[PDB]
Amino acid sequence: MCLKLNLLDHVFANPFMNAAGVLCSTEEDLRCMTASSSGALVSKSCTSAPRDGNPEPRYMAFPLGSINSMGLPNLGFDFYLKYASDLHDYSKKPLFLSISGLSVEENVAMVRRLAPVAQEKGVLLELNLSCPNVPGKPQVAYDFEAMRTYLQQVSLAYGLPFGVKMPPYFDIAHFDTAAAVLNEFPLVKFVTCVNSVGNGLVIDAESESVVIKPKQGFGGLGGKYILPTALANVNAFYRRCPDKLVFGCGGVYSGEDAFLHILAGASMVQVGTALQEEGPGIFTRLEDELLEIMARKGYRTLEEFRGRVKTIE
Amino acid sequence: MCLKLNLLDHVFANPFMNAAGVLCSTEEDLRCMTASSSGALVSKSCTSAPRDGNPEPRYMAFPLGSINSMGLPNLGFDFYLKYASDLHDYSKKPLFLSISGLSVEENVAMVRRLAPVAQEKGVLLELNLSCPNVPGKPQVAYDFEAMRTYLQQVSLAYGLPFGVKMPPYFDIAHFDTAAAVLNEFPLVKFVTCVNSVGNGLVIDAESESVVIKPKQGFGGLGGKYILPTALANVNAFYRRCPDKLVFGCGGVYSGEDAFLHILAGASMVQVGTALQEEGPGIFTRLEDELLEIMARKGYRTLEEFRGRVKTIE
Ligand SMILES: Cc1cc2nc3c(=O)[nH]c(=O)nc-3n(C[C@H](O)[C@H](O)[C@H](O)COP(=O)(O)O)c2cc1C
Ligand SMILES: Cc1cc2nc3c(=O)[nH]c(=O)nc-3n(C[C@H](O)[C@H](O)[C@H](O)COP(=O)(O)O)c2cc1C
Ligand SMILES: O=C(O)c1[nH]c(=O)[nH]c(=O)c1CCc1ccccc1C(F)(F)F
Ligand SMILES: O=C(O)c1[nH]c(=O)[nH]c(=O)c1CCc1ccccc1C(F)(F)F
Repeated sequence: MCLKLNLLDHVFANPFMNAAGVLCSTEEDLRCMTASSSGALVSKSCTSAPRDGNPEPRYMAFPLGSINSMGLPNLGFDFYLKYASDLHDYSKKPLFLSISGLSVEENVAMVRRLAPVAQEKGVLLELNLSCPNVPGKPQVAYDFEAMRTYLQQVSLAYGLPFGVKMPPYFDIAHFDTAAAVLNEFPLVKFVTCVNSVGNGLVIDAESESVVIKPKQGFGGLGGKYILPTALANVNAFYRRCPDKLVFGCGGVYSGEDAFLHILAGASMVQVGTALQEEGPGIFTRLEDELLEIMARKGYRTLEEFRGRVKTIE
Repeated sequence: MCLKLNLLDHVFANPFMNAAGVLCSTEEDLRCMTASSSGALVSKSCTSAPRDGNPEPRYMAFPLGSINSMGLPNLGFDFYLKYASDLHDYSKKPLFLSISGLSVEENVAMVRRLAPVAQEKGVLLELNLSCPNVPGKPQVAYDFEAMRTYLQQVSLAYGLPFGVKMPPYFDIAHFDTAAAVLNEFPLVKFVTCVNSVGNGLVIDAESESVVIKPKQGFGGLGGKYILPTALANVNAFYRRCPDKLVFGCGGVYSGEDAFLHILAGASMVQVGTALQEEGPGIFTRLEDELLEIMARKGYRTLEEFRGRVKTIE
């Protein structure tokens, strides 16, 4: 019994990888992720130009999860592109490169340059749709008309299979609408569910203060707080997008959590907050735990239970 | 040192009450909440006609919280109106009556008949804007033009101060819009943040099954899952609605959680999942734990720290 799988025409030793933004910003981080037992890795979402990001403290963690308003600190697209092109060892595992431009034009300019490296090396694009929008408007993935424009422009500019990172939704009509938009794009072959649960607020009772500095303490939530939300989105998309893959992300701390995501429909399982907290050693433990649950259940393959969550009557 | 508050022309011994839907369906429930040490009570959100609600299991609870898709089982408006006009003992504590009609007109007919009882007995209206829209559209409070319509018509029809129960939002543009809408209506004197976090999905690893029956296992989340989300919404609306009160609801299990809510801006503090799980004895413990925190910090009243959460710079 081993967890290897094949998707998007790549081979993966197991279904685990980091979540975009965790342990993937610098060359040192990417080498450390490559050296881990993860099945794959994804680089920090990038902009055309480097960014310092928001003032610190900008990330904090707690027993039940984490909050962040990092502000997209990153080395810039030229760095991640050079990483994909010249530095990454594709014999070790596949690489996803995440992009999140400030505008549709910025996104188009980066994907045009990425396309030739994706052909030459097999680096895979994850487009981060939790990106800023026009004035007055929510993030792009919560504005379905902007999301349709961005995906049209990117599909045309890029021309190759890619995936999208989605924020969580909380209403069934939204699931219906969001999946219908994504289903208009045959190049979108995977959907990752979910990004951080937006704009929560952690307050420390002793100091009577918020715990991160930007945005008056508001920031995205990850970890145990968000698992049932993450499983919902995974399963909603799995059901509505039968010709695409779904990657789960949200609240993975154990092989059991991972098991649940795969039952919900996940092909790959991303780890954010728990990886931030525990370090890359976590991938050996998650593999071991997930194999142990499978043995106890008599499952030999992931395919045997992926997406087979049971409903009641 | 005291928990007393005076608001909306009523006097409350302390800020605690049940969350709508918990321990408030039946005359027996309402008499039990009345008997409790809560500073107030609210009745189950009602429709004109009684409802059986969804098939069971439709609520489950776990260490970090709860999921429900109850389908608004309730005894009908005539019953809650009779409880408010003839049965409730107002010398014990104040009463909120929650309504959630399936259309603007069903809300209008109910508030027209509540008005004289509100004037004569002092019952306070909480309008639950998480009611379904036309199916296939999101819930009313996630459709800002529908929410506006409902509030115009209910304001005209009722003509007395009332409050609104809001779902959580996750995007600053949403906070901005939702508050602007509410700020159009001077009779909306209190905003309760938040209802359950919509359409999560709990999966049981052993059985490989969702844990509630309706909606293929999708339901609203409460409890520890949702505290930072609830704090964010309380503070967002506190900061955007300076002429309105904010009541806090979500994730309260302790006097410390109540303290955080209050710091965020909460006036009243509602207790759902933890009350469902622990029973009405929770109110004495909450009061004792909140008083202990206040004593240790030197606070004598709630207004000394309400809304005084600190930001960093
Ligand atoms: C410090 C930090 C930085 C992140 N940066 C990104 C990013 O650059 N792009 C992105 O798509 N998601 C980003 N995320 C979101 C995660 O990729 C993931 O969607 C989220 O944390 C929920 O997964 P978790 O519960 O395992 O944390 C970030 C998360 C954290 C905690
Ligand atoms: C079984 C159940 C029934 C509920 N019914 C109602 C309802 O009728 N009206 C309403 O406004 N909120 C309803 N809610 C939401 C709660 O009032 C509350 O907003 C939510 O559970 C979050 O608080 P908590 O974290 O303390 O549970 C219900 C919650 C539960 C768990
Ligand atoms: O860098 C982040 O703060 C971040 N944190 C998350 O939990 N998820 C994310 O997707 C991101 C980056 C979001 C983003 C994307 C594009 C431009 C700007 C930003 C922002 F960080 F500034 F918000
Ligand atoms: O009764 C519920 O299912 C319920 N659960 C919550 O956590 N919050 C709620 O507001 C509700 C009631 C929502 C509602 C409102 C009006 C008509 C119908 C309903 C619905 F339950 F059928 F969705």
